[PDB]
Formats: sequence, structure tokens, C-alpha cells
Amino acid sequence: PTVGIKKVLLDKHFGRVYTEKEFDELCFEYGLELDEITSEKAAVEKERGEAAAGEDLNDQEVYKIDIPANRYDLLSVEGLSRAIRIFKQEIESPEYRFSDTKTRQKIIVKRETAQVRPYVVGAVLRDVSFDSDSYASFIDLQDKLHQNICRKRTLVAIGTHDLDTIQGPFEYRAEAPNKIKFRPLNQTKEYTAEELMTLYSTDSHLKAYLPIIQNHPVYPVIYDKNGVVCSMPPIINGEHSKITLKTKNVFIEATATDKQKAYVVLDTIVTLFSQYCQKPFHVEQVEVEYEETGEKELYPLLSYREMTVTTPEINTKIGLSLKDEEMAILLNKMSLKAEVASKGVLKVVVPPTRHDILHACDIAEDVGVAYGYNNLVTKLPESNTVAVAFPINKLCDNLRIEIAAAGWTEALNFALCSRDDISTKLRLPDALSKAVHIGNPKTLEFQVARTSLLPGLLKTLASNRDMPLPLKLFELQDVILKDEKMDVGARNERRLAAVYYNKAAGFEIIQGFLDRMMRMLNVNPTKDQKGYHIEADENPTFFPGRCARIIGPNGVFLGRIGALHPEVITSFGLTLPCGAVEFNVEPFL
Amino acid sequence: PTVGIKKVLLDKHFGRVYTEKEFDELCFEYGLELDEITSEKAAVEKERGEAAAGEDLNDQEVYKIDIPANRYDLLSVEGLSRAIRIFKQEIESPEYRFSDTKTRQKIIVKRETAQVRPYVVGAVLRDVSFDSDSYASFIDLQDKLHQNICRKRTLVAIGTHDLDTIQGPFEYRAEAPNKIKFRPLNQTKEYTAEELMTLYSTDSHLKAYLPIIQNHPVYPVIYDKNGVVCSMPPIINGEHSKITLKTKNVFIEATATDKQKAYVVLDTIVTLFSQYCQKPFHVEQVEVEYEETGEKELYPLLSYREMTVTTPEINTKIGLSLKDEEMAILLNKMSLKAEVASKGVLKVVVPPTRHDILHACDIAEDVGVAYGYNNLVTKLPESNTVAVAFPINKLCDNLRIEIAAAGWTEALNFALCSRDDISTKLRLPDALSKAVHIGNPKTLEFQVARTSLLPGLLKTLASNRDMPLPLKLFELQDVILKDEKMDVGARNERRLAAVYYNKAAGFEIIQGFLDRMMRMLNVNPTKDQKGYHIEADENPTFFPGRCARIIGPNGVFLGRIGALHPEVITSFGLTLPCGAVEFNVEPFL
Amino acid sequence: LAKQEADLTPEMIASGSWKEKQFKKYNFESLGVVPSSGHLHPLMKVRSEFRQIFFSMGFSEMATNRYVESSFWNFDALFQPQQHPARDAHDTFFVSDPAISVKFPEDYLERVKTVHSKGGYGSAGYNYDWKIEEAQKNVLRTHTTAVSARQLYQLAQEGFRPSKLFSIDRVFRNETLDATHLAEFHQVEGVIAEKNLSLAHLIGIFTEFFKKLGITDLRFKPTYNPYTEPSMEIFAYHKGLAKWVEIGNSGMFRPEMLLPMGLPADVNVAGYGLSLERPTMIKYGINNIRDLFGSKIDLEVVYNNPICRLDK
Amino acid sequence: LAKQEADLTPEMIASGSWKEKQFKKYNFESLGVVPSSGHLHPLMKVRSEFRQIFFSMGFSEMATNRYVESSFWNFDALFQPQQHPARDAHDTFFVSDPAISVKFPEDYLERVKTVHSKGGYGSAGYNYDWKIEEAQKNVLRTHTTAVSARQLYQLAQEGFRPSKLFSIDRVFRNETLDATHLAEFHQVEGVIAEKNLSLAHLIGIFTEFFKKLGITDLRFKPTYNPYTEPSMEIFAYHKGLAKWVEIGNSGMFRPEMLLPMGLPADVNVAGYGLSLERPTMIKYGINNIRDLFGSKIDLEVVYNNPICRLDK
Ligand SMILES: [Mg+2]
Ligand SMILES: [Mg+2]
Repeated sequence: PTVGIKKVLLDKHFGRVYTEKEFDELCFEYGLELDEITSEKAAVEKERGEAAAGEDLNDQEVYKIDIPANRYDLLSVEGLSRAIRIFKQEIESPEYRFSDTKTRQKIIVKRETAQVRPYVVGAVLRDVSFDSDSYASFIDLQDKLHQNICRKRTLVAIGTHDLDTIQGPFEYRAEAPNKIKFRPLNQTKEYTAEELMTLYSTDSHLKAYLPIIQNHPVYPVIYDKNGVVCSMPPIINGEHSKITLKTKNVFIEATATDKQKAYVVLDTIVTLFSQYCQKPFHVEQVEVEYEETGEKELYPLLSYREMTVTTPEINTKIGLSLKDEEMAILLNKMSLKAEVASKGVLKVVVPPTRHDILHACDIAEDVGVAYGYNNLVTKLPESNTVAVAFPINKLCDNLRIEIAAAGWTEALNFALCSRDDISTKLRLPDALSKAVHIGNPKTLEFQVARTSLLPGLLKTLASNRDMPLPLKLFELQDVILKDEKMDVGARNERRLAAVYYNKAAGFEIIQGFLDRMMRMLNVNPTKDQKGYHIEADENPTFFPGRCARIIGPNGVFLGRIGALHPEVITSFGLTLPCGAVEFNVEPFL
Repeated sequence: PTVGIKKVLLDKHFGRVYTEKEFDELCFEYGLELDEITSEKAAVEKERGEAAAGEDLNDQEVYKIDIPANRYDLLSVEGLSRAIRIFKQEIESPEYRFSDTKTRQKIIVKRETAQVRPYVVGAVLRDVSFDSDSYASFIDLQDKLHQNICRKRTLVAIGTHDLDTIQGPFEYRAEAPNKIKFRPLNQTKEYTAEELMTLYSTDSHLKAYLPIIQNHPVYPVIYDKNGVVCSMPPIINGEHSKITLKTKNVFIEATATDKQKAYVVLDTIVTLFSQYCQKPFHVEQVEVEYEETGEKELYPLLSYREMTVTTPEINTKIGLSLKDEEMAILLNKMSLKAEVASKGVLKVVVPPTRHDILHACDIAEDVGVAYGYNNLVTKLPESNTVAVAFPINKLCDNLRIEIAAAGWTEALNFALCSRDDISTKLRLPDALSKAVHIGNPKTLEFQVARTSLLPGLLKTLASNRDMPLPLKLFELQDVILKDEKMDVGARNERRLAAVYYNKAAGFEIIQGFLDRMMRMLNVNPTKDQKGYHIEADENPTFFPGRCARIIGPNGVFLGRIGALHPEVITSFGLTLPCGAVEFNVEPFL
Repeated sequence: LAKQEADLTPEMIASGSWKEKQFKKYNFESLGVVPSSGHLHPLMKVRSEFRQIFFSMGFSEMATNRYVESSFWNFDALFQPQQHPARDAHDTFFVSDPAISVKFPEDYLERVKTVHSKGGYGSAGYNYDWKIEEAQKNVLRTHTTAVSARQLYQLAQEGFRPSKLFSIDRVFRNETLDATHLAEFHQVEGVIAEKNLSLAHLIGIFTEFFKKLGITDLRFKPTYNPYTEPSMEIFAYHKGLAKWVEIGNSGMFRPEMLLPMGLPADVNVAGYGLSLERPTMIKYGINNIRDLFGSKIDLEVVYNNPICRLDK
Repeated sequence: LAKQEADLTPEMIASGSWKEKQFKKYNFESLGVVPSSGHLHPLMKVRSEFRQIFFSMGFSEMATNRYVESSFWNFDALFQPQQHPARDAHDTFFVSDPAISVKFPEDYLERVKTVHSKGGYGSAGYNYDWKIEEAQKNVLRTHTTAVSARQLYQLAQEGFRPSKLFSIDRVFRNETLDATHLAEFHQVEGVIAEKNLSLAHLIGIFTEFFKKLGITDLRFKPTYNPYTEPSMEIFAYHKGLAKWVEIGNSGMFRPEMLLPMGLPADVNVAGYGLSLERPTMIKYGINNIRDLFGSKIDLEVVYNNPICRLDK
């Protein structure tokens, strides 16, 4: 539910002026939420659209506050301010009692009423002191209750009357539609039930409530002693019993088919507005007797419910170590009167304003809210339950899936090779100065460890030369390089290499592969030190005029790309042009 | 190490004839492995190749048995049979002692020998009873020891001589190469050291042992009292001291640079062949004194090593609940004499035949082998530590990766649709009899739940109609069908659907997609009830003459494939031919 | 110009004529030919990443191919009274054909009816008349908690053992045509059941889960949920707007929907959950959700979609 | 024939002229056009499946990009004496340039030297003269246990906590040109370290691991391994040859290579391992390994490769 409250009214009830930030923090602490701030002038101005501007109402701000769906006492400023001020330990929690009265009102229920609306309850508020704001709040509370818990007035209906304008023991009849006739509220001439239905058929506000009892053979009605129709629930009240600002006594009644929700609604209404009485927090009872059964009941109930919880269970469920007295004091901040009986056992008394406490777990949530959910010491799971991957392997796997999606076949080669493959066939005479040499090979093929992935791809192309063109192989693996700063003098660098073998091996075909690989790594082609680019370069292993150097983010050299030299092609047995690319993938980590 | 043993010799030593299966099971129980079976006739026949057939040797079978690398007493039939028979509780474990002798042999070590081969040990076997087989076994044991633990004779070298053909206190000199001259084994005339090196330079068997001491300024040599060169280790022995079948006393010596391996080799040799003595398991000691230091030692050691283990540690490491006496009896089967001292503490005595027991864990492995590794009660991990996936989701993910690799784009649509989409636009008037209907929709779009995935793909094609051709979208998701046998009356079926939209939408293009999808699921296109096939069919939603029904394994209907009807195309706003396929993927699970 | 082809012909490679003719200068400021590739869906990639995270933390997947569900498992089994705004027909789809389901476990249904209409197990109930005809109706599921209830009942029947489960699937809610929300959305949920479970353990579990998502500092706010008590809502700081934003929720199920199943009194079942579209929209920078889900999807977003480096 | 095209032209769809002309009969016994697709490598697929299994069981990956390794970590740290056939130069590659590594943790190296040359911690040692110049040399690693030793030492230095680790990478062995084996092969290994670990726990762990591979019944045979004691070898029944076949191995590390690191006396470290080529060859039906690994790979095998349904 959403409640709109004037800012000045909030200041009056709280007792101090809150800024927006303070009120937002207070809402975050308790569980509410400040939806919007809009002056009532602006609220009317933009309620139906900013074009329909209405500035005839108050210019004071109004806060829209969201209320938990199971909280009923927070539907008006009277209950909201009381709850918050008790939470901050400003005021003492009120106590609700019954006022002694030698003359009680009486309601007599007829048998036929068992056909449509069989249940009715009532209460009386005495010596009221309503003013301009309290009356509007009183109407708004009834509107909210009818819209949320009463289920659009289908289950429970509420009526309020002036106790002085009517007199006598009330009767709850179910006469025929043609047997009832009276003057409706805000109407001049009298009408009967059928005339009333015809009149309200074309209405808008009361249109939806008609089908509730429209088809029943009889209609509910309430009469006083002197044959005056007090109300015809759940449609409208009587004009003769209208309540205004001059009223000093209010009679509240509820007609329902569900007995429990009537209790809840009556208790909420009678507790929220019992402070305005000349004797604060005091109500007098009403007796209701059923003619069919002859039983008698008294209302309202004002039920204080006693529960018995155990401290160890609460601590285990929440994850705390609070003692008995600490938990009792903590619960005392949530409108609950908690008392310690013995060790580990706690007796709690829930007041009538809290009708959402069914099990002990509700009390546990109360003790967790009072303590604060941000003061709980967490306990992480053990290390041998969570599995952490090696980041470069995860990135390589995800990238390899996309490489396969692009249409490139994966290959696999040996780590060891000969000196001629990485030095002479690649036209790099100095390449041997960076490689790792093997002392005791058993063949003339395992002399050095590879420094580039190109020879493996070229030899694999040579083996499968007879397959239909084009051949598009790739491989991302480690290479071994000599580094003096390392512990052992060498290190492994993860590199991705790819080739494109066909009768035409234009630079564009492999440049597009490079661009797609960069796109999948979320790096844009920009020259502003945040993206990658390429520029001309000279290298013996690439054909002149078709070699480029790849510069990544922060001006970091990444690798090379271009068409291979004809001598490099012929040194591996191939006979067709091939494009190649190879670059490091560790900077992207 | 691999040991070849005659089958008849195995029968003689074990005491009973084992079949191949019984011997293989016995090897599997203890840890050995029967590599191959080949008669010595056939062994010579196919040793250098079946062309070089040699049938001049014994026709009896020979077993090739693999021995653990850390087991030294299992290198000959004498130790292997003893160990196995003790394991099966046939014979009692032997005890090794020293034989009293009033006259001990003596070796005097010269100072210069500290330059090349500074260590020497020795022992004497008395009253030997060698026969044809024991002599060959004796030679083979020395060959194996020189090939495995002695490191190709680089560290330790073994020599055997006849004790009667030579006499006097032996001396270990390091004279100059030109100062030594004698007659080599299997030679007629005498030679000096330089002449010997020149003669054996072109040899094959003794060629590799020359560089051991070739470059040293002096050569080791052993002399008797009467200036006779007994041997020149580690090259060859002396002809005058050759040992044959008529010998009754053997003198064994070991020259080494590593002192521990000499102990191990001497103990192994002296324990394996001490049964053939006239007094079984009895050896006499030899004294060795170093002239440079003046210290004296006695050999061999025959070291019994005492260890102290704790039962709870063994039980925890293995995972058993054995008592003290049970563990002692179990260890008694592994040639180890175990005795209980107090509760939880066990005293073990390792014999000289076991030189691989360094830590208590070796004893633990012994107690685990004696008990048996197949009699251990396993303890599975807890259920909340192992994560099990839902099989259809895993299959769908793996298949979707390949679908992406094929070049098809994934889409996503809503589960709810209108009646017109699945009934009238698809030219299926009766399709509404199988769908699920929704009672209270807020719009004319959520009337029924979808029964086919085609409308979603067609509408997605309609939205993106302006993108360049061809468009190849796919989707594998659930559809809702009405089924009376279910708990609630409806069920979800996982289906894969795909479309191909272009100016030409031949049946072949989508048939190839179907074939590739079948290939990735490992189902061949065969008509023999184990593969899939297609056959002609008639369906309103597919164009006549271009519709087919898919039959999977075991004659199970899977789905449909073909070109869509022009009316179905026009009912979704499309204007170009489209091919489609849709089939269930639950049978493949 | 000269014979300045962009490439060398195979004849030139064979005959070695590449050193006598010039070649054309190449513009290195341009871009190459875009390869024709197959693409995945961003929501599916995020779902796969979530599945991998759940597997790495030790959670077993559940079966969620049960779109149509009876009102007994969807509402009544979760202790939602029949006459409350939670079970309204305004936001729930109702199935007309087929309309009812008849076969239920009789003993469990009787216990559920007893706890709803009279109370028990240390509870008070609602003392209203529970009607079987209301539970007979079939609806499209509004949340995945029904599958969790089924799994918990099955586990309780065949003996209890600690368990960790998760589910990621579609749920349906009845909404009018607008832009704030759609009628269907994917909901990610994880459930942990074991003995003497506490709220601190749950806090640690989802703290680790979100740390694998690249989120470090978290705050908690009380909230209300019909079938969980205590319940809370998780907030994380956002620098793009410089404010705290809600990211997910959690809570522990009520004893009134566990004891009738048959679970031991010492077992606490906790759970947490979130959506799937919000993290995807934040990560990939997507404003309108309809450009990603439905028949109005924009394929250019799908084509130019990077890999899911959610830890970045 | 007639206008019997295999397809309808867009003009026919627009004008509705498809109902006046015949169409050509289609041969349903043939096959369609093979799409041009990208492919993965079968060994890589098997590796990914193994990684997923290890993650699902709760194992953390280690760093194994350390092909070149000093002889100290490869041999000496694992308690392999310098004068034994294990450390032979006949089956181990040796690096000549660079030849030596100089920087080692001095205290740990001193303890290793003491245990090798004199013994201790309830052991006997080999009482031989340990030489630093032998440990200086660099070799290509012959197994992945060196990385495990590094990780265990690092864990012991910074305080102990139970751990589960795994590694899948290449190892090198010096072999002549033949067909039985290659010089390089991928080795899968898993290590479990915790307090009071027993052999039965290890048996259960790899029983579960192999049950996820489709293997149910197992048998055990004693074996020998230099750095593990007790050790065993795992056999499974094969119906293609109707015989028991070795499938992997396991064992628990010796205390003589753990106590010098600094691990507590109550911690037992176990491990198990296998290869990668043998299960792949069995599953996909591959005879010659050189058709799958190296420069002689046959691409037709790669193209027609199904997905890895290893549970099948
Ligand atoms: Mg509450
Ligand atoms: Mg042993």
C-alpha cells in the first residue's frame, strides 16, 4: 500500500523537522521506502497530467510512502509516527483498555441475514475531537482498508454513524428489496432498493459494488428503534446519520462473511484512532446476539496474545550470541512486551496492533530487525568447497568457442622442433639467440623448444595439402622464451596464431579475423590510447609491403600479421599463398 | 627388471605345477606381471626375428616376469619362489647367521687406490653344490645387478673366484699400467694393461666399460700372495681363478666408489645363494683393513633393522580397524618378524633381504598388500559436494555450441501466443484440440500456450526483414502439449527448430543442417533400425512434394522438415521462400 | 599502375618473379572483410555463466520443465491463504482447458488443509474454511518455488540428507501492455537445505556468489515476502548514478510449509534469488528490454556481442 | 519437364501462381549440402570435459606454464636420490642453454640436502653425498608433480588449510622414434590435502570420478612408484577384448617429501592420475595416435567428430 502524507503533518506528529536525507535513512532502517515527493498543489497539477494543472490545493509537500503488505497499523500517520517513535525510543508504547459504561449499545441479528451477510461486529468511540486533518485521515484509513484487506468490500464492509442522531437497540434485517425505502447519502428524495440499483447502475464509484448482492433474493439492512434506515450495507449509509466535524460520538460497525478479517479490521480502526478520545486509548464494548442461535458476543476483542519462545532457537536461526536480557530489551523496541521466565525461555505478549505474528519466526525477524541486518558477522564457506579457475585458461576457452564459431579449425603440434625450422626457414638468423637448447636429443628433430607457432601450422598444412581449399587452421598455445629476470631463465607465453591458405590470401581476409577477435575481447578500433591499431613494419618473415605491427591498449606491442614471404612458403613444401597472424593474449587478461 | 625363468624350473622350485591362469592370478595378487610365455627354443627362434630360427636350445617354456624396481631379492628364481611361498604360508621364513671359522681371508688396501676405486668388500661361500641350472642363475643374477643397481658397473663391480686355486692374504693395489701383466680370461697369451686396452678397444661387450678408468694415471688391481693377478676390476677376471661346476668354495668381492650400494649388492648375492651351501643359510666373514687409516671392518653385514611403529597411525593412513595381533600376523606374511610390545606400539624387525624399508609408510604398504586392496570398504564423498547436472540441459548446451559453429544465429521468443498464430496461420484447423487455453488474458495476444516454435521464428524474421540475406535463425526450447496421462494434464517437450530465409530455400540446404545435427549426435544414416531416415509425407503447413517425416532409431517419429506453404509465408508478412525444420530431441537423451 | 596486385599469384611463388615488379600500397587505416559467423544469445551466455558458477559452488540442477502447475503446489503448499491479495486473479494467469487436476498425495493434502484451516505445529493459522475446489485449478506458475517445494517433499519422503539446488527458468505474471515489465521473465534461484543453518551462512554464501560477479560491498534492508521469514533485500553501490540499487533478495522458508512435508525439526532451508535481465542490461548497456527479448529483437545487438567476462 | 523448379520464386509467392504449374519430384534417399563449419580438437574437448568434472567435484586449477624446471623441484624435492635409475639421463631431456639456476630458498634446500644425505624425521635416507651442482641443472619436466610440490610448499609457508587441486598439461619424456609412445603427452592429475586423510577416502574420490566417466566396476593391483607409498594401479573390465585393462593410478606421497616443506604431522596428501590420449582413443575409436597429435594429423577425423558424450 502507498500512503500520501503532508510534510507539515509529518513534522507535527514526529515532533521535529526531518530533511529528505534523514527521512530516507530512517525509512531504510525500518523497512519503508520514500517513493516520491510532490506538493499537493503539484500533486493535483500532475496527477492527471501536467496539462491538467490544479493549484487550488495545498502547496505543502506530500510524501508517498510504501507500506509492507502485512502491516495494517502503518496505513495512517497516527500509527506510522507511533511505531517509528517507539522504534527510536522517544515515547512509551501505549496500552489499550476498555472503558466502563453502564449502558451498552445492542445489535439483534435476524435469521434471514444468514443467507447473504451472516456476520456483524461493532464498537463505539466516545468524546471524539476530530479536526480538519484527523477527519481526512479517518476517511483515508477506511479507504485503504476497503481496498486491501476487505478485498474490494466483497468480504468486509465498514460503516460509521453519529451516535446522537440515532437511538435505540439496532436490528440487522434482510427484508425484501421492495420493503425498504429511505433517503440516500447526498440525495434529496427517497428511493427504494430497486430504484437505488437503477440510479447507481450508471454510476462509477458505486457501480462495482452492486453485483455483490444484486442477484440475492433479499438485501441486508440496518434499522434503529424508530424505523429509520441507518445503512444498507455494503452500498451506502443513511443521510440522517451522516458524520461531520461537529460529531462527538462515533458508532463503527462491520458487516462480513469472513469472521477473522472483521476482527482484524475492527481492531486496527479502533486502536489507530483511540488517541483522539477525551480519555486516550479507551473504548467501550458492544453486544451482538444472534436470534437463530441465542448466543451473545462482545466486541471489540483487543486481543493480547501470549507466546513462548526459546533463546537458543532464535540465536541458531539468526546467527547471534545474544543473552536473555539483551534479547528482551531488543524486542521491547518493536512494540512487543517481552519478559524472561527462566534460562533459555522467553515469554512474549503481542499487542492488538500486531496481527501478523503467527509463529515464533516472526518474533525472530523482529529480533533481527531491532539488532540490525548490517551488524551480523558473516561466516564464509570453506575454501575446499569453492572452485576457482585459472583466468587465462577460462579466457582462452571462451575465446576458442568464438574462434570455432567464426569458421576456423583447431590443430595441435609438438613443443619441440629443430633449429632449422625456427631460424633458417623463417629467415631469422638471430632467432637462435632467444631460444632454449636441448643437450641430449635422440634424433635430429628435438634440438630446441619452439619460439613461434607458425612452423607447426605450416607443416600441418603441408601434410593435408590434398584436402579441398580453403584451409583455415588456428592454434592458441604456449611458447618458450629466454628471460634473464626469471627464476630459471625461461618463461612460457600464451599466443594465438592463425593461418589462411588458399589460391588468394589477401591481407583483408586475415585482417577481418583480427578485427573480429578484437571485437570479441571488447576493444574498439580507436587511436586514443584505449583501443588497438596497426601500422607499417618491416620483418624478414613477412613479405615487404604486407607486414604490420599490432599496437594494443596503452601502446603495448602485441604481435604481427600479414602475408608470408615466398621463401618461407617454399621452405615447408607449400605452393600456394598463405596469410598468417600471431599475437600475445596475456595483456587482454 | 624382466626375468626369464624356465617353466620346469618354476615347477621344481614351487613344488606344484601351475597353469597359466593360476600363475597369472598369483602374479596379480602379489604385484608381479607375466609379460610373455615363449619356449627357449622359440625364444631363440624369434629373439632376433622369426627368420633367424634357432631350435638348438630347450623346448621348455620360459616365462618373462616383471619385477618391481626397488625389489632386489626377486631377481632370481631362488628369491622369487621363497617370497611367494612365504606369502602363501607354505614354508617358514629362513634365518641368516654367520659361520664360525678360525681362519678368515684378508684384504689389504693400498693408499693409491683412493684415487680411483677406494672401497672394497668381500664374502666367502663355503661347500657349494652348484649344478647346471644354479650356475646359470648365479651368472644371471650378477648380470641383472650390474645392469640395474650398479649403474652399468660405473659404481659397483662384482667378482667371483675359486678359493682353492688361489691362496694368501689378498692385496688391492693401484700400480701403473705398464707394471701389470697377466693372462686374461678366455685368452692364450699374456697381456699388459695397455695391450689389454688396445685388444678390447674393438670389442663390443667390454667396450663400454673401458672409459671408466681409461684416463686415470693408475689402474686398480688385485694380487694374491704369490704375485698372481687375480682380477683387474672393473674389466675382467683372471683365467687362473676361473670358477666352474667343479668348484666347491667361492670368494665374492665387490669394488666400488659408493659404499652403501656395495653393502646392498653383497647382501643380496650372499642371501639369495646361501641355500646351496652344505650348511644352509650360513656365511663366513672377511676382514678388510685400509693401510692409509689403519681401520678394520668385517663383511658382509647381514643387517637386521629394528623399527617402532604405531597401530593408530597405520589404521588412519590405510583406513582399517585391525587390532594389534591381527596386524602382527598380517605382517608375518611379508617376511617381516613383527612383535607387539604394548598397546598401540609395534616393534618390527626387517631382514637383510628387504633393503627398501626406510620409513614406517613402507610397513604400511606391506600391511595393505597382505590384507588385500580389494577388501577395503570405500567411503564415498557427501552428496552436497558433487554437483550433478540435468542431462537434457547438458546435451542441449553441447549441441548449441555446435549449432553456433555451423553458422546459425540464436533467437528467443515468448511462450504465450494467440489462437490464430498456431491454428489458422499454420493451416491446422484441428491444432486447437491439443493446445492449452488461458482463461483471463488482459490482451488479445495471450490466449493459448505455444505448441510449435515456427511462429516465433517467422515473426522474428518479419521484424528484421531489412537485414542482409541470408538469415539463419534457430531455437531449441520447450513447447506445451496436452496429455491426459500426466498429473496435471499437460507436459513440456523440448524441441529444436530452425529456419533458412533467402531468395532460394532449396530442400538441400536444410537437409544438410539435419544431417550435420544427426552426425553431431553420433547417429549414422542407415535403414537398419539403428540409424535415421526420412520418407515422403503430406502436411498442410508444408508445401506438397517438399514435406518429409523424420524416423529415428527404433522407428520413432521425430519431427518434420521442408519448405513452407506460400499461404503460411504470407500470413506472417514475409515475401521470400523459407525452409524450416523442427524435431524432438528427447529420444536422443 | 604496375602489376601491383594485392597478393602474389602462385605462378610468381613458383617461378620466383616477385622481385622484378612493384606492389600496391595498402591502406592500414581501413578495416578488413567481416567473417560470416554464427552467434549466441546474450541471455543464454549469462545463463551459462550462472550455471557454471552454481556448479563450481556445488549446486545440483533441478527439473523445471513444468510450466503448467496446479494451485496446490504453487500457492497452498507455500502457506499462502486462499483469501489474501497474494493469490489474486489480477496478476495470475488461469488455465481454462484443462481446468482441474485430480490426483494429489492424500495425506500431505490433508495435513496442508489442517494447517491452513485450524493451525498447528506451534502456529495459529487463519481459521478460515479451506476449499479443495480452489486448489484444483491449474495456473501458469508465477515463480519457481513450486519446483523447490516438490523437490523438498520428495527429499523428505525418501530420507533427509543435506542438499544444494538451483534453478533458472521462465516465470509468468499477468501484466498489461507497458514498458516497465513483461509478462514473462527468467528467475534465478538457489536453495540450501541442511541442519542448524543460520542467516549468517546464507549471507556468506551469496556474498561469495556476488563476489564472483564483480560486486564487493553490500547492504541489507528488511522486506516482506509471504513464504519466507526472516527476509531481506540486497543493495549494492552504483557509480554510474552514484546511489544504492537493489540487486536481489533472500530469506528462509517458514516452518509452516516444511513440517507438513515431513522434514526434521532441526533442518533449516534457506534460499536466495534474483532476475536475469537486469544484470545483462547493466553489463551490455541495454536500455529497452524489448530489443533483446521477444519478436521485436534487434539482430545488430546480437551480432556485435562480446563474450561474457562478468568478472571484469 | 515443366517449370518444375526445386523452389518457388518470390514472384510466384507474391502473385499466387504456384497452383497452376507442376514441381519436380525430390529424391529423399540422397543427402543435402554440407555446411561450412568450424571445428574443435577432440583432445581439447576431452580436456574441457575433465575440467568441468573437476570443477563440479570442487577442485581448484593450478598454474602449469612452467615447462622448463630445475632438477631440484623435479627430482630432489620429491625424494628421488641422485644415483638411482629414476633420475637417469637416458629418458630425461637436459637443457644446455640456459644450463643452471642459482636462486633457491636456502633453508628448504638445506633441509632437503640433510634428509637426502643423512636422513631424519623417522627415516633412514641413503647416506650418500648430496651435490648441489647436480640440482643446479635445468630439465624439461617429466611429470606435473613438480608444480604440485611448489604449490604444497607455498601453502605450507603461508599457513595450512584443506585443499583440492588438479592439473592437465603436457609432460616430456626422452624416447626414440617408434609407434608405442611419443615424446610428449598430456597428464591429468588430482591432489587432495587434508587432515587424517585415508586411502579409503581416495578410493571413494576416484570411484566417483570414474563413475562420471561411465566406468562402474574397478579392481586394484599393488605397484611401485618412487614418491608415493602406498601405491596402487586401477583396472577396469573391457568387453571389446573381454579382459581387465589398466586405466590409471593413485597413491599417497611419502612423509620424506612433506615434512621438510613444513606441513603439519597430521596432514596426509593423496593424489591420483591418468593420461588423456587413451580414453580419447577408446571413445572415438582411434588406432594410430599420430593421426590425432602432431604435424601428421588427419583433418578428416577432426571434421567428422561428434560431441563428447563421455557419460554415454
Ligand atoms: Mg514480520
Ligand atoms: Mg614398498
